[PDB]
Amino acid sequence: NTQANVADAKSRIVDVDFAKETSAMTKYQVLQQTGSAMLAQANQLPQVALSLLG
Amino acid sequence: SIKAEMDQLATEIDSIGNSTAFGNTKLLTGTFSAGKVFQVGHQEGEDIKVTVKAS
Amino acid sequence: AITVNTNVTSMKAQKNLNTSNSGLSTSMERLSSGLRINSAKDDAAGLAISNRLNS
Repeated sequence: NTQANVADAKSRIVDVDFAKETSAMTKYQVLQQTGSAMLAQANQLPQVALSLLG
Repeated sequence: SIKAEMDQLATEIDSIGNSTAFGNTKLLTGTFSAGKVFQVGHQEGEDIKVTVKAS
Repeated sequence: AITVNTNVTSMKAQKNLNTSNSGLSTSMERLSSGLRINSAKDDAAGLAISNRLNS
């Protein structure tokens, strides 16, 4: 009996909850694609200087 | 033994009442007994009143 | 009114370009992170409230 209850206590501390973890993993995937598009588009900001005659 | 169970359940009804808060403002301890005011328009008098009695 | 020493048309045009460039920059960083209140430029009261809600 006591072995089962200690296993309960030990899992709440070191084990992951997939419901919590899966949401976070999908959460950051969107942020990565958002970050890549923003960075690529922000890199060509200085090309405005070429419009004003070199 | 049955009373020892009823007694602890009544303690939490107290505990939720004194804990429920919006960041740092307690909402169930009577500070919203006389409804507070939110303004939803751009001129004076466009207000909404929310009243929460103590529980 | 034909001068070759001052171009006030350019001066007004330069200011408008600076405003449009600054607005574009601030929109990208809000989109790249996902937070409206990045710095204290924005709602001064919002960040204070959010800190207690975060707690």
